[PDB]
Amino acid sequence: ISADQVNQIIYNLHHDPFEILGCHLLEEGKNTKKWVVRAYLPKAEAAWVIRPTERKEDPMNSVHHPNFFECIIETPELNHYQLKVKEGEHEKVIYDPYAFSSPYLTDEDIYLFSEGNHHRIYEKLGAHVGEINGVKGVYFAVWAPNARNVSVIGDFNNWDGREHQMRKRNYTIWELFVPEIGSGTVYKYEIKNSEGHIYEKSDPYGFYREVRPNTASIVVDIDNIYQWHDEEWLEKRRNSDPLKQPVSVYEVHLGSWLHGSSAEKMPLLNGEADPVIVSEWNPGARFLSYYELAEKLIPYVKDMGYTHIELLPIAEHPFDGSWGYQVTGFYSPTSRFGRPEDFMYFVDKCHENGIGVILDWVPGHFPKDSHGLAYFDGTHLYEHADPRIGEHKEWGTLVFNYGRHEVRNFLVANVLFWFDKYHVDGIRVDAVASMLYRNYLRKEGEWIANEYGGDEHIEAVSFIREVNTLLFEYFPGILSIAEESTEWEKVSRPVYDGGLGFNLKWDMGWMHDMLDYFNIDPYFRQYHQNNVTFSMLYYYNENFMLALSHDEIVHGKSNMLGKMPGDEWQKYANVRALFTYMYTHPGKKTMFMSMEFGQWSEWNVNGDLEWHLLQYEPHQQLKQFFTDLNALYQQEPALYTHDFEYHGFEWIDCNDNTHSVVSFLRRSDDPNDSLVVVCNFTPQPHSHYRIGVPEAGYYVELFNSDAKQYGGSNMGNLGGKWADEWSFHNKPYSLDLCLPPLAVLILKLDPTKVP
Ligand SMILES: [Mg+2]
Ligand SMILES: [Mg+2]
Ligand SMILES: [Mg+2]
Ligand SMILES: [Mg+2]
Repeated sequence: ISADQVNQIIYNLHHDPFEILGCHLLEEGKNTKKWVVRAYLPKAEAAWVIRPTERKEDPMNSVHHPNFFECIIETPELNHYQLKVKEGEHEKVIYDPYAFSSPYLTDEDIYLFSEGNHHRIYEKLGAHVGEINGVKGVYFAVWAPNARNVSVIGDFNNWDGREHQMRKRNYTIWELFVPEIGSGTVYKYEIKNSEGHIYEKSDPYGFYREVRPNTASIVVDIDNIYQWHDEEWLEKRRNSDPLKQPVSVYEVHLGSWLHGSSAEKMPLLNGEADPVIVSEWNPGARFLSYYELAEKLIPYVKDMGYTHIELLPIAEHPFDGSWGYQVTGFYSPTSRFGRPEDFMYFVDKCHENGIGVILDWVPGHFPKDSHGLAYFDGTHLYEHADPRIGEHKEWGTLVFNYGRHEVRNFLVANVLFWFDKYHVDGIRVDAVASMLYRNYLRKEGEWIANEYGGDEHIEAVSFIREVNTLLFEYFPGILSIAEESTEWEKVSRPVYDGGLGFNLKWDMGWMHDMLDYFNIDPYFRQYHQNNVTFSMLYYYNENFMLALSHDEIVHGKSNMLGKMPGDEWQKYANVRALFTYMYTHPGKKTMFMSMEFGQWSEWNVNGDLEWHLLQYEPHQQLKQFFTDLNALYQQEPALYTHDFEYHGFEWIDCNDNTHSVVSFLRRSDDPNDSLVVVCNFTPQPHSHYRIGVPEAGYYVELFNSDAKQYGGSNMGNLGGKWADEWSFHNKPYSLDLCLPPLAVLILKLDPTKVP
C-alpha cells in the first residue's frame, strides 16, 4: 500500500476504508492464493493474524505508520481468522472489524454455508441493521430451499407481506432488504410450502423474541447495544489452562432462583419493561431481569466464593416447565428476563467480579412447536425425515439431521455465537448419549444400524467432534463439559486421540455412589465402603467434574437434607461431610442453588427458592460452611493443580469399613502444600485414631466440618497435632487424631512451627 493511502486512513480522509482494510486477494497461484490482511489499530504496538482452524499465527508488520498493519498470507482460502492486538502490556483477540463489507449474502457466504463451514453465518442469516443502495434498513435472510414463497410480515406492514415478498438466491436462501426500519422491529416469516399451505415462523437466527407465549422475532442491532469491559478477564482466560485452576460451579435456573413483585415494572439496564408473570397460578410474582440478576445473583455468588455460575438453558424456549431443555429460539437469550444487552451486562459484570459463565447448550433435539424449526419449509429440513433417527418418541421431540450441511452449520455456528457475542466461558451438554446412539430409547426393530452395522450415530459423533475442535481453536481457555451416561470412552479427551473433545465430564457414577451412600443409615455404611472408594478406580480415564445437580433434587428424590438419615443435627452433619469430601476428592466441583443453605423442599421450577430459611441459624451456619469451603478451595493448591494427575492423590487408608473412615493425601507442585484428609462417616467420635503421614512435624487442623460455626459439635484437635515417629499405614510418621462425628478434617504440615 502507499503512504498516501495509509495517511488517508489515519486521518479519516479515505472514502471507504473497506477498500484497504480487512482481507484482500492479491494474486492467485497454481494451488494457492496470496492475501493481504490490513488493520488500523490506534494505540496497538503489535498485531498478529491468527488462523485458528489451521493452528497458524502470523505477525503483522507496521507499514508507513506505527499503528497501520499489514500481513501477507498464502493459503487457498482465508475465510476464518482473528486479529490479536497488543496495546501496551495487554492483548485482545477479535474478529476483523472490516471482515464484511456488505450486509447481504455474498457468493462466498452461500458456498461456505452450503458446505456447512460458515462459522459466522449468523452475521448474514437472520435480521441485521445495515445499508443497501444508500438507504438504511434491515436485511433479512432465511434458509428455506423447498418453500414456494416467503414473505416478511411484521409491525411495519401490519402483518401483510404482499409488498415484502423475499427473493430466493441460489435455490436455497430467501432474502429481503426493508428500508427505514431498524432495531425493535417485530416480525415473522410467512412461508408458503410446495402444497400451497401458508404458515408463520419465528426467525431461526433471530436475536430476540417476544415473551412466551408470543413468538414474533425482534430485530437487534447486536453489535451496537452494549459496551463491554472484560478484556483483562478474556486475556487471562485465553492464556490459562482451566483444568489446573479451582473450578467451583454454582448451578442456577434463572427463572426460579428469586422472583420479584408483578405489581411493578421489570427494571432493565437503563430502562424497564412490563413484568413477566411467573404463572397464572402465582400471579403476584414476576421473573427478575438479567439486570436485576446481575445486581443480586452476582454479589451473592461472589460472597459465597464460587468461581463460576452455570445456567440452565437460557436460549429461547416456549415452556417454563421444560427448564429450558426444549429450545425453539437458538440464537436468542430468553426474553423472560429482558433484552440481549441485559444478558451482556450480566456476563460483563460476572467477569468484572472474577466469575465465569457456563451455559447449558441444547443441540440434541428440538420440540415440535409450530413457530419453531419443525418441518420448516414444508419438508423435514432441520430434523431427519426418518423418525427412527429423527424423533425422540419417548420425549415427543425432533432430532437434528447432523449430517446435513446447513443443519450442522446452524448448530456449530450457534455454539460459537454464544462465545463471540456473549463472551461466555463454557458450555455444558446434557444427555450426550441421546446424540451418540442410533438406538437411544428405541425398541428392537424400531432403529437401524449405522453403515458398519453398529449402533454409533456417526453423523452426531462427527458433529460433536467438530464443535469441540472449533470451540477450543477459536476460544482457547474455555470449558466444554459433557454429561454422558453410558460409559462411552474418551469423552473428555482430544479429538486427535479418538476422543469427543470435551475437557470435563460429569462423574455420574460418583454422584450415584455418594448420594446412595449418604442415604444409608450410618451403622450400615460399613457394608458399602466401596461406594466411597470405587470411583477412583476409573477416575483417570476422563477429566471428571463432580456434580450434584438440579436433576438430583426433584421428582421425589428430596433436597440434600432430606436425603440424609438421622435427627436434624445428623442430617446437617451428613451434608457437611459429603460436601467436604466432595471438595477434597479429586475433580472439579458443581452444586445447584438451594444446596448451599439447606433448603428442605425439592426444587420447584414454578416458585423461587425458600430464602426465608436464611433467617434461621442452622441454615446460616451451613451457608457459612460453604462460604468457607469455597474460600479454602481457592486458597489450597493441592485441591486444584493436580486433579487429573496421579501425583495429586493417594489413599492413606481406605480399609477401615467397620468404622466408615477413609483418609487420603492431596498434593501440588510444592511438597509443603500437601494436605491430609480424614473422613468419619458415622456419628461415633474417635478420641484417638491413628493416621499415617509422610513427614515429621506439626499438622495444623486447617478445616474441620464439625466446627461450631458450621453447626457442628466443635470436636477436634484444638489447632493441630504433632506427628509421632511411629510407623503407620506404611508411612514413617503418624498422627494420633481425634475424629469428630460425621465430619471431615483437612490437615496441613506447618514446617515453620516452633517446637
Ligand atoms: Mg396476509
Ligand atoms: Mg438425564
Ligand atoms: Mg453396592
Ligand atoms: Mg418464594
